Amino acid sequence: MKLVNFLKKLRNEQVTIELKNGTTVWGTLQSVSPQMNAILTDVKLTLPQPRLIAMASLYLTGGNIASLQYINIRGNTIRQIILPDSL
Amino acid sequence: PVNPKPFLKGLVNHRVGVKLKFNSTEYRGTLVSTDNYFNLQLNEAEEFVAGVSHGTLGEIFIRCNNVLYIREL
Amino acid sequence: YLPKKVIRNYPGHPEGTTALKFLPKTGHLILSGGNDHTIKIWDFYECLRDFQGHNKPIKALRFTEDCQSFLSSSFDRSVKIWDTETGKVKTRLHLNSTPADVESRPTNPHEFIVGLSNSKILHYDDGLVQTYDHHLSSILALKYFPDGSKFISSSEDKTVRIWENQINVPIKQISDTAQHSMPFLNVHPSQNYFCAQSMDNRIYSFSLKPKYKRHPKKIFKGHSSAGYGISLAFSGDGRYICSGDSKSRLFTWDWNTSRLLNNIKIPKPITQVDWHPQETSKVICSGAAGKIYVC
Amino acid sequence: NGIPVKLLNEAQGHIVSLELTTGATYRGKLVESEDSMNVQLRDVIATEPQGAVTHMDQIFVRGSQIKFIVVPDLLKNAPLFK
Amino acid sequence: LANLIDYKLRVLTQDGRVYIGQLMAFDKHMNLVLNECIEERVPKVEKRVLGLTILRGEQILSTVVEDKPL
Amino acid sequence: VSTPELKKYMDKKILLNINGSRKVAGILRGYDIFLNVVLDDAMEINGEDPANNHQLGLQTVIRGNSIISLEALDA
Amino acid sequence: MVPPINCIFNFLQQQTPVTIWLFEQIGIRIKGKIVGFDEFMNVVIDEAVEIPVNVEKGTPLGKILLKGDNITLITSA
Amino acid sequence: ELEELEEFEFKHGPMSLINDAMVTRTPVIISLRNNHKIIARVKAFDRHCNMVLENVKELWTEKKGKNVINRERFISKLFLRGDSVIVVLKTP
RNA sequence: GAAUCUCUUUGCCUUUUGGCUUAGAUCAAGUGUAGUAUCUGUUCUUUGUAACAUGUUACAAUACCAUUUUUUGGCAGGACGGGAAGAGGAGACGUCGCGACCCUCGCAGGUCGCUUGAUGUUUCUUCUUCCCGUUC
RNA sequence: GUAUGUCUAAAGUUAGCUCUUAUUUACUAACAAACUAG
Ligand SMILES: [Mg+2]
Repeated sequence: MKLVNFLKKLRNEQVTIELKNGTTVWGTLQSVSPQMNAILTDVKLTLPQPRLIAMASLYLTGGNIASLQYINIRGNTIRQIILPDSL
Repeated sequence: PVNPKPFLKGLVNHRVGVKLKFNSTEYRGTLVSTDNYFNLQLNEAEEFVAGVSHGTLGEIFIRCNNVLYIREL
Repeated sequence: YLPKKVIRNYPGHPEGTTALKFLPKTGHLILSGGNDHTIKIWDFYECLRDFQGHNKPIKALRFTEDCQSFLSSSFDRSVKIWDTETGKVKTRLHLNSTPADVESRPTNPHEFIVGLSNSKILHYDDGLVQTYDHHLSSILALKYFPDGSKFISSSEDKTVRIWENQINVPIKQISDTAQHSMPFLNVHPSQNYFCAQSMDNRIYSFSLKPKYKRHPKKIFKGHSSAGYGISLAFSGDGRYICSGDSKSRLFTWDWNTSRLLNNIKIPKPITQVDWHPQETSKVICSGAAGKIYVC
Repeated sequence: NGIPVKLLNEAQGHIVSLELTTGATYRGKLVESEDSMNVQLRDVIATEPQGAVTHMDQIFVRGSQIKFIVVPDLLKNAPLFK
Repeated sequence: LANLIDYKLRVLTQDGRVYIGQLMAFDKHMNLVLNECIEERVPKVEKRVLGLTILRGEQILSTVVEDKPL
Repeated sequence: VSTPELKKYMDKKILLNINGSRKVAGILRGYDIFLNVVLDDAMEINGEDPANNHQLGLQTVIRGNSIISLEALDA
Repeated sequence: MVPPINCIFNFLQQQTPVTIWLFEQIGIRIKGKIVGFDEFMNVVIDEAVEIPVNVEKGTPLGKILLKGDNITLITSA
Repeated sequence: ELEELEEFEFKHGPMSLINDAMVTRTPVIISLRNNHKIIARVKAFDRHCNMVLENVKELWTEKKGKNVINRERFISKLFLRGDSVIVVLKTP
């Protein structure tokens, strides 16, 4: 049905979220919103290869790989979230 | 006064062309189906890159979010 | 939407709370004129102030569209214009008769109409301006038109007279052989209908046309409104009609079929009924108890 | 309703600053704020992203081109502490 | 996020600018209001103090929590 | 949707700036809930220094997703 | 004193040749004749001619349904 | 019966190739807005063309100071926002 | 077998014609304004769970891609750093600072230098020597 | 226009349908171009 409710099955799942600015988030979802807004924990984000804007955002955080205790991401910014292979 | 959903469902089974919003890519093919929200489904799609052909692709879908226009050839 | 539950308390006077109205288009305040005590304002919950300077009960408490000052119609032959912000003395109309409902023209804060019970109506400014003497009986309730510019009067006679902006002569005087009277009346908010209580327990509805004749089947019959000064009400943009009765009951109404919808058993004759101009489903009512039950 | 929109509706009669999504900043007196974050702004002093500074009488920016408004700091005491 | 009320939020907007401020309230559209917000562009360097500002949820990319309250 | 109050700007020479850094002056004839703005006396202000009088009385209309802002030239 | 959906249709009755601008693409414009539209300003246009803004040429494209989300500014000639 | 008018316009509308690729379990190639061509199988389809894929073989392009090289990775499980979706193309 | 309820018919009249004379007598010959009443013409519509003292708080279920928000207008010995000197980075627009000959004078930052202060747009086109830190 | 009829605090009695809108028709007027009532 609504695949927003598919992401609500993914609580405490160790995923890798990729964002629209190229930000690669790696961590575990605590919960997700009905507008796909994803809160996460124990997550360090990389800005893969390039090192060539966004990058500024990564340095904005105590973060290139920076890890933050709690991260809330707007659901409109997600390109694709990779789920654990055992699922 | 051909309104768009009367325009385009009547334009089914015609070799139509669609320019994307990026203008790097166009698609020429027969429009098979179109919903109310203007998603497009083309068969025998030939990709036109910057106005020159890229190659034959086949049964194709185009998201609503990228259709700049659609033309009849 | 329909009121269905008796929600909030609002314990006002232990006396009657004989007048309830709203600020138009800003549902923040109410008014409550009890029998012995003076006017109280409830918010939404809270309370603001008393308005000392009355001795007798109050018929009606009408605002302006400037909304800063309301108009008090007490039984003590005295009309007082009170600010809702400070509560000072603009005028003190010591009158000859016990005044009826005291209203204001929507254009000017100057233009200001006081009904009496010695069959007269007096127009005022910020100070007599023009009399009005065509009713034979004590005048009961008043209205206006969209944005004013004319005026509506009805009495203990069955007559309703549309008077104009400072003109004695009625355009239409509305009378048949079977009408009891028109003791209270409110403008339907599309500003084209004309609803009025009548003591055949029925709420008649006329037009606002030059050919001013009534329309059939829009008559609201199932009441006990015979011996009490009961108010009318209208929802936002005219979806229903609420009206109290003497069964300690509040009765709502449709428009196209005009049939009974909710016969509530609110704990004394329910008289004063107002809607919200903001909340599209809730209705404030008070009878002779003083506890202001909101539906 | 929306609490930020309710916050912005109380900001009428106050001097704000509006930075736009292309980058330009609009400092002016907020008189009329719409429910869709549209704002009528009087006596606006405007600054380009490159630094070109002008003053204008009336500006009216749509919702979806606003980065952020800055309301004056008197608002944060009441009625939005609850 | 209602859990996250009244914390300092290091919130990352669309253009790489980072806002740090105390979360006064949020809504359905993630419109944020920030007490004593500061704005920094290039990443301590290049920061501007704004104060009580709004922040529309159209521009936020992510928000993280900075510190505890008082 | 609330009506965007531009009644103060009716029959007024306003200055719409547009996505792609376009700037178009004109006199307002109408608007809607999507802020789609109708302009009498269309004046395209191009880049260097012409001023393209575009539609002098033929009442152009601009879609609300492309309107950045507007300055009333008069009060 | 004309709301804009009543100001699209007067291009349609009088059948005027119409110049339409795209959205965040300033190099190209489209000119043609308005033949149909909807409530979301998705416009079907007749005799559609591209206008390279940077002498202004044209490639005749004829019938085009231009999707309204790229429509910016509606004029005529 | 709200859902049947939703799902039968879904059936022979433009969502057919996302409905046919999954049923026949045939890989469709997906080109996104940042040129991440994704050839993958479909597990599920959504209203927004949200897609859950399996054995994803994302291929993209990295440009440097000489001949462009091809970078590709295999992703076993993938969830994809429909916003990046431009083209769903089924290969026979 | 004793009796209740509902019908049909009959009987009672049940809101059931309460004076008289010359049928008591005689019947528009306009208009305008207005009022009342009616017809016709015309247009629109069809819940569980937890905590605290019946109430309050928290979390889930039920109710929801078209321009202003969340379903994208997107993409394309050796190294390093700083300061100084010599030989073949510079000009605009603003935005905040170190000095002051200035202004101003009290309890509820404006102006001028910078004598090499910081910083974002926007156009054009490095080597040698010494000193101080980090690394092997 | 009469007859005639009706109203009038100064004084305080003890706890098909819903609708806008115009034409027509009917009955009325001591309302108009110095006076006429049972
Ligand atoms: Mg007689």
